[PDB]
Amino acid sequence: SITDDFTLTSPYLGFCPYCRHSAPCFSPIKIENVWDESDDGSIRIQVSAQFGY
Amino acid sequence: ENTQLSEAYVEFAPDCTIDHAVALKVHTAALKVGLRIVYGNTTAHLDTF
Repeated sequence: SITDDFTLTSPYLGFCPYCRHSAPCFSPIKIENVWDESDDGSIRIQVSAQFGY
Repeated sequence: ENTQLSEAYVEFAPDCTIDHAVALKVHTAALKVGLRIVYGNTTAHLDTF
């Protein structure tokens, strides 16, 4: 069963290939996936942070 | 003396229920036709193979 209880969930730290200083660094907003299959120009981005909670 | 085990496999992308291809093997075809036979003063619509 798929849960929407984010109290059981925690954000993490990723390894980004390009931080603000143009260097690899551990980031709290690391991008894991990007999906562009929409015909109107929207993209789905996965991030090590949790939005809306 | 530290060992790292790297794994990688392949899954179906989440958007594949819409963007996917189906590979089919299609055998001999069959023709089914719709006719509008008109005899005398009566018109009929029929589907025959």
